[PDB]
Amino acid sequence: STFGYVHGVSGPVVTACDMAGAAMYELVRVGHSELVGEIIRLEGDMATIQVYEETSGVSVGDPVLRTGKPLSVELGPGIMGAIFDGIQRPLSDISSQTQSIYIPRGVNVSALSRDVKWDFTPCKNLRVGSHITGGDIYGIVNENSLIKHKIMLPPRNRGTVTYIAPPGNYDTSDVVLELEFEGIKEKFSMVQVWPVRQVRPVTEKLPANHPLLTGQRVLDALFPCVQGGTTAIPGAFGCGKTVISQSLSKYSNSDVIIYVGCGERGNEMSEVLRDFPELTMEVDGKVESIMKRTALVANTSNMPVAAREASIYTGITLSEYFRDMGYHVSMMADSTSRWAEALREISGRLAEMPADSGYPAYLGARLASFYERAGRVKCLGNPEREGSVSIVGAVSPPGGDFSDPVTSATLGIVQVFWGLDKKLAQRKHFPSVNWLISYSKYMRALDEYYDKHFTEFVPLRTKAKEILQEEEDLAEIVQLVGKASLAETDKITLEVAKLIKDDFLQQNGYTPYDRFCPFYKTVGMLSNMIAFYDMARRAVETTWSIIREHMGEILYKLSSMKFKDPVKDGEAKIKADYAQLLEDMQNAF
Amino acid sequence: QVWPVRQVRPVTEKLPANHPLLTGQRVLDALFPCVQGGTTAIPGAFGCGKTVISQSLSKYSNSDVIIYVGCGERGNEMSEVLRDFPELTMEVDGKVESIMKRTALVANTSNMPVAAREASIYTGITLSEYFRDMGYHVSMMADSTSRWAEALREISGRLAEMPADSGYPAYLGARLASFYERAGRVKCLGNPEREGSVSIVGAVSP
Amino acid sequence: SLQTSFVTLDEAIKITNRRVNAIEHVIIPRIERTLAYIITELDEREREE
Amino acid sequence: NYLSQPRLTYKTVSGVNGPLVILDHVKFPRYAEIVHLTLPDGTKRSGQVLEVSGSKAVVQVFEGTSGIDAKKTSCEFTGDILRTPVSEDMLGRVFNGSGKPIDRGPVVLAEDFLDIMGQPINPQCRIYPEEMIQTGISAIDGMNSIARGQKIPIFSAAGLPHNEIAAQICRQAGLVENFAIVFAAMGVNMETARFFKSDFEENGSMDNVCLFLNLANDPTIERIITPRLALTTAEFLAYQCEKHVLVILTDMSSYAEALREVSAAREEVPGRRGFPGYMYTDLATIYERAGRVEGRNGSITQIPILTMPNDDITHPIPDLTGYITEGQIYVDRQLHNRQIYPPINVLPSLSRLMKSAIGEGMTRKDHADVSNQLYACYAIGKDVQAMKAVVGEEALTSDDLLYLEFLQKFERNFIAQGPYENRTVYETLDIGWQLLRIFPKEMLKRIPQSTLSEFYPR
Ligand SMILES: Nc1ncnc2c1ncn2[C@@H]1O[C@H](COP(=O)(O)OP(=O)(O)O)[C@@H](O)[C@H]1O
Ligand SMILES: [Mg+2]
Repeated sequence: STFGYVHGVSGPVVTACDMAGAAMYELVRVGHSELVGEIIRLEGDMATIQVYEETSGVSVGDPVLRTGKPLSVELGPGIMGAIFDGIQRPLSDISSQTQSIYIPRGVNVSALSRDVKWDFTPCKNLRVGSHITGGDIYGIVNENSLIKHKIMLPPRNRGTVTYIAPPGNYDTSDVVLELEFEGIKEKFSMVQVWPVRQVRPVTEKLPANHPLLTGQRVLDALFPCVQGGTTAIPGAFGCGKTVISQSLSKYSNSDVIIYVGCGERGNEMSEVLRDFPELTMEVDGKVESIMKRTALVANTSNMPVAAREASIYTGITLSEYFRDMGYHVSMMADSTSRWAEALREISGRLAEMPADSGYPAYLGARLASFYERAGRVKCLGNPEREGSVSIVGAVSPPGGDFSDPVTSATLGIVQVFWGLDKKLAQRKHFPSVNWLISYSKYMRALDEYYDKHFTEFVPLRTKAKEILQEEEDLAEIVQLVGKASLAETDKITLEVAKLIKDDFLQQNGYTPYDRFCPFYKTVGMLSNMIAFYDMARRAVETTWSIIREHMGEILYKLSSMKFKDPVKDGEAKIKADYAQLLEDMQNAF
Repeated sequence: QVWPVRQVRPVTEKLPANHPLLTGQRVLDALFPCVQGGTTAIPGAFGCGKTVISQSLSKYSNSDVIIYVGCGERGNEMSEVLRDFPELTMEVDGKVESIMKRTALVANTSNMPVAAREASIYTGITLSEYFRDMGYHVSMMADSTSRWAEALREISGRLAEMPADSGYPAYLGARLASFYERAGRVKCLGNPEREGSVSIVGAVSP
Repeated sequence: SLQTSFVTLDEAIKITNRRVNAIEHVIIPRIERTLAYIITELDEREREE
Repeated sequence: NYLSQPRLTYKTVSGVNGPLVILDHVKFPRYAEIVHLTLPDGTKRSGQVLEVSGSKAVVQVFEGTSGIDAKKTSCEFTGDILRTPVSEDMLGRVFNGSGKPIDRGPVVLAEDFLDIMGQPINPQCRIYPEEMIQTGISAIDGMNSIARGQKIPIFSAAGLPHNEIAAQICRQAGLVENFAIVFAAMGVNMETARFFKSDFEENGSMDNVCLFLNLANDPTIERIITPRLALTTAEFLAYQCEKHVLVILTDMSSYAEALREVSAAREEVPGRRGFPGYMYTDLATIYERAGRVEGRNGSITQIPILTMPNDDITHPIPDLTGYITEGQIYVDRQLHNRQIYPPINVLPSLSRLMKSAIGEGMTRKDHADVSNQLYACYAIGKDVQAMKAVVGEEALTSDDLLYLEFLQKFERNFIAQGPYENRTVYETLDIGWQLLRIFPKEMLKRIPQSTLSEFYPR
């Protein structure tokens, strides 16, 4: 059969009858306006469905149109620069088709429009008669100037090519590839439909070795992240969250970005949806907009609670489809604390047992089964590509306390934590990443890259970490007894720590010279500031005063280092100027 | 003779307890003394020594017989009992004989079935009331009466009974009352006119 | 007049810096983990209901 | 002896909700019986019958009910309970949570089929563990020494190096002729699986290591049968092939969190913090499967790693573990920020079988007394350190400055040893006696005057 009838609605939940061949967690369309809901129980012929939309005016006997699939995304061209909700309805098309400001509760508008034409070209290896496995790229759609949309096979099916398309412009409904198999020949277009709860298959997990060049100086040096890794940041009101989310989209080596705003707010999501279309990317030629490589999943809390719980799985499935092409995806879940409040309402409506602070029993397992979808892996398919997914999930704990069933379960799964602080924003220290509470566990896998490319960076930062760790025990005694009892060895390492927090860590994002500090500038700005430290370690073992008053101009040359603009200043000049500062310190001592 | 475990043994008349139970420990005999015919509870967390007080009371006390009931505890604890007991003797009439000749064990470990934790408590008190009626001074050590209470909770969860506080059944305090009340120094039935005693020292594991 | 007020001042500083550190380390960490016990025990009375 | 009748194959599903599938018209259903679902889209899933009632059978599936029809799915009743093909050739191979090989290998050739639930050992024929395993860690082999047949967890937290000291006690596991290590990983990451796999191949130990790794993305009802599989091969090696087995059940908090979701789906009675009322008996069915028996020369030792939530020893994961096992090993967060590599806070650590495994014939005479004094000098000096932060650094008794001299020399010299150093027990007791030299001879109350005269002047 194909139709069911309603037989009773008691709120969001509909106990639809006459549905015998219905599967569990399969999406249906309830009512005359076709409200979307999923089958959540199945008692014989009746199927108990909870509706995503608002049931109001749904009669007994309305048709329940079965689809036959779980909650799934449409993967194909027309996705870059598009804004979806958590269940992938196009917000930029709903506001254009209907000419209104509301979501009309019955829109089964397709996520990818079937009216635009895409310039398709085949892989030029595939002929009529070739055997093809799942994951093989059989075409490339030049979607933008930046992104080449490699049309791939679905991982499910397999067969032999009997009809390939000629090079030309097609819709997303035109048949492009046709595959003979044992029983029946299958034909399918450029769009593939993959369930969002199902992990994408892949050949082999690889270890993560290459770092993410985020652009900031404290994050690329002291607490480094790898592409293929999982991080976490505190999601407070204002510490630094707007510039960590936007410098990682402008100034990173990641090929595509997916930004998942997951039930955020009314005006805090309208701020994001109007600031990301007006960002600018500096590619090797001319300037470009960031929305040629960025997709957004936008959810306010007026939206359905199951379109807020499945926003994370929509975002990670778009991040995994662009991983399998060979790109290096970076995904930022804007809030995972507002996602776990969408689990508590889903489980609280099903009368599930609360585990801890109201959250359900499967909270720590659903967070682990999402963060373990991130990693640099070797993709499927005979073209022999590799991809990556990096996940930056922000956590907004109640009251800023790190003891919570979501926050303490995030810190046990993520490896990197960039601890943003409220107090460093009140002292105008930008970016406000704290160094004591932060950590990074990818350092042991990043030495093999650092010994082949920079080779004087690994012992450089461990000296910079023990200086600032020494400063916190020195800060309690400067008000206790004072600097009058402070040692000649300890008063110098306090004075280079103030040089560290002013020159290396503090980085103004609106100045045109420090918007993107590359790692050649980053290794230079610390190698001339740690070499200043240990030559000041033997200068007290031979006077603290005469090194501060006579080298005050050398104190200025380190305090105008961050100014050595690398956009308009060559790399080899900056290396040349940094070597000249190294000789001035070795000659003055 | 065959006797049901949930039926209290008949007896002539109950007597007040006068003689103390000398456990051998110094804080136990001096500050907080227990009599033979008395009820005693030893709560405490793991690592406190709930068993070591029970092993030191089954080896060196002034009780005639000893019945040790391991109700849902470690298997190696019931295996160390029958190792160092026959090499430990006691002297009553100029002769020495091992303390395993006055000890009976009822061993139902936590690996064993669940509902048999209840049957191991009622067996160990019925053997304790049997040697009571000969005129001996029995002392019974229930190793955990908190694993018996977790056996009642899991059976009541399958019967869909309404719980009391913290999931235990509403009849929890009535099963514990009908177990500790079977202790006491008491004048036995029969014509030779003897007197017996049962001391219950049940360790709770909160 | 400045010697007898000096040695009686650091006699009244050690009785104040100990009373401050008796509150920050003994009294407040006993209350803030008493209040942590009320919330975990009031969550269990809600699940039993 | 063997099943010969054909298998009934029902298409009579009549209810499915959560992870539970309810079949009807089942002819004589059996409790704890294994079924084999085949989905309408062709994939296979296994199940276990959890409650029968007349002609119905409430089976829970191991992979989740996502996609299970009410008309098209077909359920085949294997007429027996869950048995696994066990062999001597399951030693050197890796497996997933359910039963299957991962290292591109074939299936097991089944020397026999053992029930994964086991059957409890008779406590009369179970002998006490006596032979102390020298594991090369000074916080273990000094004060918390394990025996051969002892269950002893590693009480850890999140982020602390409990995986690293798990691989450290695998290499240095010997007596004071190697251990056949069985490793069960449940709810672990990808890097944690690769950290244990590439360490067992680094030291050449993967000729006698059977890895049972179940990742975090694997289904959460396969985490229930993962320690039952890794302990039914460990009983095959130890109680039938006479082998000395070291079982490590890492992340036992991921087992019991996967036990809470199954019981909350069945609407069982909850204990503390949502965990079921049978959590003590379900943990003890995999903890008490250890020790050695009288008729055999093999043994099985369990070291189950668990991470306590919020560094709390009163959570139901480490509290109910202390009641079943025989003492714990407590790594600390405060000793990890000071970059001590084994951060083993010895104060809430314990070894209940260390008294029988040390002594004159076992290690030497002074072992039982120096460990009681190293424990008391550590406990007093932490009470002194909690006193000097309130009173001051100068208003202390001069005897209370030796307890600050002890602790700063205790944590850096005794317990801190490095990731590849394996101190013997005679190395440890000569390091532990040096720290008692800074105290007078009559301030060591736990050590009598007899063995003080033989060891303290040195
Ligand atoms: N008198 C004692 N002297 C030294 N150690 C003791 C003494 N009494 C108890 N202990 C220690 O306390 C531990 C407690 O054992 P046990 O009673 O089994 O713990 P539990 O209370 O959980 O049952 C013993 O293994 C032993 O190491
Ligand atoms: Mg005990």
